[PDB]
Amino acid sequence: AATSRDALPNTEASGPTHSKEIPALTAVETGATNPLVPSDTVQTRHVVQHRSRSESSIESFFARGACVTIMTVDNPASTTNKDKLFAVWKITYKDTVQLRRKLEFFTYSRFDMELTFVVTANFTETNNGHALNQVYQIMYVPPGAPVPEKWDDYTWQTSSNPSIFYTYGTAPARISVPYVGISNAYSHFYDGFSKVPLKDQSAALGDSLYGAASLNDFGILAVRVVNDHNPTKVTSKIRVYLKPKHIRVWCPRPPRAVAYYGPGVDYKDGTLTPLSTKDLTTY
Amino acid sequence: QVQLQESGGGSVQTGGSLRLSCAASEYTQSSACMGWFRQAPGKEREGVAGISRFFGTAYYADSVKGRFTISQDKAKNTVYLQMNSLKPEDTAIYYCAAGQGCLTTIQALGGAYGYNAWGQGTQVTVSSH
Amino acid sequence: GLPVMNTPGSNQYLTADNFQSPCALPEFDVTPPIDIPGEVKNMMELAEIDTMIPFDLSATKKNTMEMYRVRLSDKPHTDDPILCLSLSPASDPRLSHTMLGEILNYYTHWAGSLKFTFLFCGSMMATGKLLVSYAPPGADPPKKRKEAMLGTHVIWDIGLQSSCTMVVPWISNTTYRQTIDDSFTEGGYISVFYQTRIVVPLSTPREMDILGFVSACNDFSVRLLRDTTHIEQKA
Amino acid sequence: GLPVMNTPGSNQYLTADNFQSPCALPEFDVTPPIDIPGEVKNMMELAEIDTMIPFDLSATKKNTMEMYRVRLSDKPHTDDPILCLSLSPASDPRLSHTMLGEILNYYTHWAGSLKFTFLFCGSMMATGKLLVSYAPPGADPPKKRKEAMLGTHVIWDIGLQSSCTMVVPWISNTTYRQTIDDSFTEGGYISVFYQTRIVVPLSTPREMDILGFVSACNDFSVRLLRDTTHIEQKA
Amino acid sequence: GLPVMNTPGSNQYLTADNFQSPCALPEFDVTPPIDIPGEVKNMMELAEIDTMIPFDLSATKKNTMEMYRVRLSDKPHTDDPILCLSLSPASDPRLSHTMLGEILNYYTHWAGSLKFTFLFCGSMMATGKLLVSYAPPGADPPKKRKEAMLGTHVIWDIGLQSSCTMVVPWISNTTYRQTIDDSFTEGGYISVFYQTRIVVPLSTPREMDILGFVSACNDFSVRLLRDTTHIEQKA
Amino acid sequence: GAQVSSQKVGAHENSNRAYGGSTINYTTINYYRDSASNAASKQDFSQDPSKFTEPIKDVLIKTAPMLN
Amino acid sequence: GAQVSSQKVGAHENSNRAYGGSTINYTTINYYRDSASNAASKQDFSQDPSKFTEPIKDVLIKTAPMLN
Amino acid sequence: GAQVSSQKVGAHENSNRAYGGSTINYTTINYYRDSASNAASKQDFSQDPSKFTEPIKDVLIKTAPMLN
Amino acid sequence: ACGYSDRVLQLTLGNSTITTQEAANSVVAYGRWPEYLRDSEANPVDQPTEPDVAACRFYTLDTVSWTKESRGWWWKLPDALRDMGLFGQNMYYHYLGRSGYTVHVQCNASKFHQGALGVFAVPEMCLAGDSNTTTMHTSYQNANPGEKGGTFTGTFTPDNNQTSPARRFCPVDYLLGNGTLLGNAFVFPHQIINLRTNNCATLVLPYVNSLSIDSMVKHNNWGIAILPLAPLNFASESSPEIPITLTIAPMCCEFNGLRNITLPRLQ
Ligand SMILES: CCCCCCCCCCCCCCCC(=O)O
Repeated sequence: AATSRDALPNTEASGPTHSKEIPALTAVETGATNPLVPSDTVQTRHVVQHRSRSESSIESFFARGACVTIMTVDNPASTTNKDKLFAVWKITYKDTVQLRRKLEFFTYSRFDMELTFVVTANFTETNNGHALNQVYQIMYVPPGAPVPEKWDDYTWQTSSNPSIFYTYGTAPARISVPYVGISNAYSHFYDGFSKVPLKDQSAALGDSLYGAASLNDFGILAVRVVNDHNPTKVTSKIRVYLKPKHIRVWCPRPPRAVAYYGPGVDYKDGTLTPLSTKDLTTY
Repeated sequence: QVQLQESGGGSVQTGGSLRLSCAASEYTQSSACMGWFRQAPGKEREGVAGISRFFGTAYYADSVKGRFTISQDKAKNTVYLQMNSLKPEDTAIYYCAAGQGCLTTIQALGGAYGYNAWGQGTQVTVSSH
Repeated sequence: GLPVMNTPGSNQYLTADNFQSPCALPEFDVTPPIDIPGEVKNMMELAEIDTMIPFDLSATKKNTMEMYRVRLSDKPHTDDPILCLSLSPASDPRLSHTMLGEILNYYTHWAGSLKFTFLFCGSMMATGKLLVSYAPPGADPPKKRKEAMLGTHVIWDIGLQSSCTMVVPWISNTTYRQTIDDSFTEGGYISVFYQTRIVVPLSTPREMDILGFVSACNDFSVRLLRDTTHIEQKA
Repeated sequence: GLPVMNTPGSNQYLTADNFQSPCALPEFDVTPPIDIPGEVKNMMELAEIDTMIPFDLSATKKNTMEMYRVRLSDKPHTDDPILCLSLSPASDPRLSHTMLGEILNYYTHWAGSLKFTFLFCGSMMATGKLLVSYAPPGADPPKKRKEAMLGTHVIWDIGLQSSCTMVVPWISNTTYRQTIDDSFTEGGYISVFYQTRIVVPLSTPREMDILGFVSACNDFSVRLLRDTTHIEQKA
Repeated sequence: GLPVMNTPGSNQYLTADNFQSPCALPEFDVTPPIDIPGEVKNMMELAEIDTMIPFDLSATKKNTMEMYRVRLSDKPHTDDPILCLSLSPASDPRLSHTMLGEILNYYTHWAGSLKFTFLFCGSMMATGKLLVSYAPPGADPPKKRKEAMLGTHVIWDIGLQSSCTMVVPWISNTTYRQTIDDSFTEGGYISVFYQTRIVVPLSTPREMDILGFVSACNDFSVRLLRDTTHIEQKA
Repeated sequence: GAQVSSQKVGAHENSNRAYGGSTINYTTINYYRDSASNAASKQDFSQDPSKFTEPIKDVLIKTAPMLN
Repeated sequence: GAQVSSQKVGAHENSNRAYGGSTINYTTINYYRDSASNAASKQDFSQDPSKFTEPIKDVLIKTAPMLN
Repeated sequence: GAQVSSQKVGAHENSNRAYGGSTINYTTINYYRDSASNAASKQDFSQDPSKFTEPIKDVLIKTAPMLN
Repeated sequence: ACGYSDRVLQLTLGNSTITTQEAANSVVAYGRWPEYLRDSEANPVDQPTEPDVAACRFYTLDTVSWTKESRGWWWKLPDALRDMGLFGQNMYYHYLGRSGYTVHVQCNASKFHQGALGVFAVPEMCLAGDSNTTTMHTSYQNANPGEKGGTFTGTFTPDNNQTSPARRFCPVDYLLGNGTLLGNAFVFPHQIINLRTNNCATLVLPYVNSLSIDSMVKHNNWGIAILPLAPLNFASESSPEIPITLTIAPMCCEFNGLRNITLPRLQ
């Protein structure tokens, strides 16, 4: 019955003592942290506490969106040699770092994801030609569905794939997706593999990546400029922001201390130096 | 803190160029004008150079203007100090100085007062060997 | 339609927003949760757990297992500190990397009481007494048993009960303190000294180490969410 | 007008949306429905109906009526499989084109139990016994009566009751499986073997065929709607 | 969606607006207030406090402590004014810098009664009588005891009760007066004269000074908020 | 004329004095006169697949012999 | 189907005949059928850190000896 | 959870079967959870300037002598 | 009254009993006792295999040695029990399964010996690899050493053999082999075998995953990390040694999807 925004217990008055009750002395080897308050070691006063842990609840700690990726698409001229650029991006929280580490304070989590889509666009060729406001379609291609090969193939028809139609110059695009995990919670660390290499099988036939599984395959996001070829090329970037609302977490882990190196837990040489210099006898 | 780690102790003759640098990689309320202080064992500690974190507010001590210039790398994060035409009067231990909240070096402009993270110290001698 | 009026802020995107939005996959059969042991409700409860402090951060010891060790000896009594520590939980190197601190790095204000627990890891035949001291800021940082003895302190006896906790009570001018290294919101000084000295018999290792842990008390809180600086992505 | 504020997502078009909109033909006298027999409520009930599996998909037999036929013979007993099949209902060629699978191709996750029914279409004078086997994944895919016999299996007697059903129970690590061919979400192996052998008298066709059907059980479900890849438009 | 219609004013930013908006730091634990003595509820109550008037604003005295002093003498009786003052609380130099006026500079209209208190700061052995006068506007501004005596006025005796207050009652054509120097909304004239003369014995300072204060009465009000001109930023 | 319906809660917010537990409902209001304008309620019904699975005239007892 | 909740008032307006004192509440209305669409209620609950702090089988009496 | 307040009517419309006379009220609805988001109620209170005007220990009787 | 103490303990699982006199109580991970899979939480349909005493008893691994230059030691579960009597057999023959464990590490010395050992149970102990060329590159064989377990190192060594890489872990001690300071390791259920006080560490771990049951052959749910917090010293000698031993016992052992024998390539 203790809510997140409720006041923490008041610190009460305590005078002098001298007996056989031992608050100060314990043993950490047992694995238990001594749950002491100030009155156990010092003489304190009656104090009506007012502060609350309202701002540190799991909900509140993650109550923010974070740039997860930056996608790049364009609309060049018809006379072009290289094909119009369409972006494909696999849905992961692990391309960026900030959000990842927060998520990584825990081993498992349940949340409904809210995604926002900020879109930028610019001219690239130093000309004086013109472009007409663009519309961008962000289709969600789940694992299994056909992933576009052309900016103009049959996939972009979207009969069952969720797709967003964003007009440039308006409110950034935002959708919601429920807990879509194949497991009962999203796993942030997997201590295993996908395949089991068997004795009577070729090593090649039995290999898989360490810590890699379907637990994390959510398909890709495909985007293009709906507009047809324009005489003067226009570049555009869609910045995606993920907010894990309605969140639940399990098993606390120490936070990443060394800069990340790939989607795994691996680290590289010369990055393994997080702490600076500080002498033992100085403040 | 920020990281402040300085080096560059070359005992050049009177009239040579020397470069001093102090690390400021981590980005706290970052070294505004920064700061360079020299302690002459005859005198004491004194302020010398300083360019604002972002802005071009570089203050120069009366004794070092023109000869001594301050500049840094707004990316590689380290603070350079070009000290040319060195007199024998500039033989002292130099120190870098982080002045956090930029206003610390806007109000007073110069460092000294709004400076919380102290550097290590490099001995520079400018003599007639 | 119903006459409406657009007020400032319309069309903007504040990342700290909290509104409803259309669903991308309607009628999706969400998988029910299962009782996974060890769920956490708030960040502070992680803070209350005792984590080991990388004390000696010398050029040689930093970034090595040894930084967690604080060597003690059977040298005759001296009034010199064993270790000096500043009450800047979120900004002083030694405290900055402990869970407590790391957590603090996600907030801007910190308030409440803290506790320092020390673990003697010498032999059973080793005996000794120490004085762990916490001095509120404003005066000369302690450097000799004498001044430290004037502040808040626990005198610890080395015995069968392996560890000792000193509680640094919340004594502040402000209602909340800054996660940054700052004078106005300075926290004070933490210091350990030999009360007697370490005593061992013959055929007993003359030098030993001590482990230190720090955590928050049931009335510790933080506010103002910000991004940490102990993590970064280059390009 | 009423002061209002535009929040993110305004003006966008999500194809998965569900809102009201103005009508193009107001007051249109819609024609009432009539009881047309055979209405369907959900896609899964189509899934529960047994459809024939195009087993042998050899270069010669594929895309021909023959792919539905699995030839059996009166050859002396052998421990070799009659047919091997992987539990990837939505991704393995042989299962991929059955209604069940085809349906599965419209979703991303699949869960629940499945049933394999086999139809002996030889002569009445023909007798025999077989072992249809389902082995959960993780071990050596069965290839001899022996290992298959260790897993889930039905031993079928050929007689007056023409068909036999083997139920592949839902045994999975995950709550839902992937419509794709994947290791983590692997389903297992389906295999048929001769228990005895096919026996016929004289003046009786020595070789015959068998038909196989697969469908979902009352507790089979799918989620995450996606577009299929078994259909496409070129230009 | 609900059919809506945009009416004029949509999307605009009026600085005088008052609406709700999304919060930048949700769930922030705000620090509770403490009883800080001396809280103010409204600007007028500051106005009711008596502040000292910089009367003599001569080239020599202006911007110096002396401008607050009004020198009196034991000179034989004269019918000449000691000080002349216009009832333009918010626009006449002498009144313009008093808290009352300064406050008035934040508004455009002013209404209600005002009070002028005078403090004799000569010796105890000094005696005298004076006539402080307030004449409503419209006629010849008083310059001799005679005409001033015809208007509102208090005749003050110098004695043990050190100060005297003259209340300038609210007598206006309009419901509210202009913060500017204006004829239609003119306030009138304030004037001090010697009734008898200042009398002192021997060995007593023949010349002394007087202090003057002005404040609003419980029924003084202001309206129409505007920016002051007694403050500015050059570039 | 509002239409308030229930939400089958999937993921739960550590809440039950607002969200999470205590039945979370939603509101819907029809703005148009024509039924064709309304949004999809999605509150549908299931049936028994029999009409497709067991379209046999005689009752099928799964435990008994199909042919008897 | 509105959801009216309370606001823990921080700074107070010199008001108590509108704002300030007399319990200030807010309204919330769910517009979508899917729970995934809803905003975060933020009305969460706390717990006892024990499962992390005192994961010991035997009861820890802080005043007594840890080891006995 | 609407907040309906009164309006101190200044200019009056030649109306009293709608506007003008019969108490004209307004409605307000808090849309956000945080008090910091709310608009200013403006329904404030006045006090007695005494704490600034008569900060004297002994009671001031205006009709009597200040010094007695 | 009767002399009952938290140092003196005896635990019994099957036909095996552990006894000690220098314990520091006992830890139950996250306060949750191991349990069988509930009906409300179940998923595979087949009737499960509950071996009981058969698999659920104490199992002693191969003893290792603690000296001054040891950097640490590690093991994974179930992995470290893959070849332990029935449990292992039951593991190799079933597609899925779940289990809890009571881990008991042993290491006594003398009242003249010193040192502290951190015994940490890390759910999902995904260790770091050795290559700076390829990530998540450690092979199954090297990932799962079984009962012998593995060790931590004090210096990162990147494999530069691009022809035939080593494909193993290179778990740095101070970063607890995962890129996170060992100091915070205490966030995980743990105990400290500080020679002065205690000779053992006992931790009870329930089954922890993102799902009710999983393939134990493919995935390890818990890791066992033992690192000397304080160094091992004795009297005044230069190279002392004290053995460390781990006995592990599954608890509430259950398995489903019985099939043919799994014969993985372990080398
Ligand atoms: C058109 C809108 C797109 C709708 C589909 C979104 C796909 C769901 C992906 C959610 C998982 C994202 C991965 C991060 C979760 C994690 O931290 O493990």
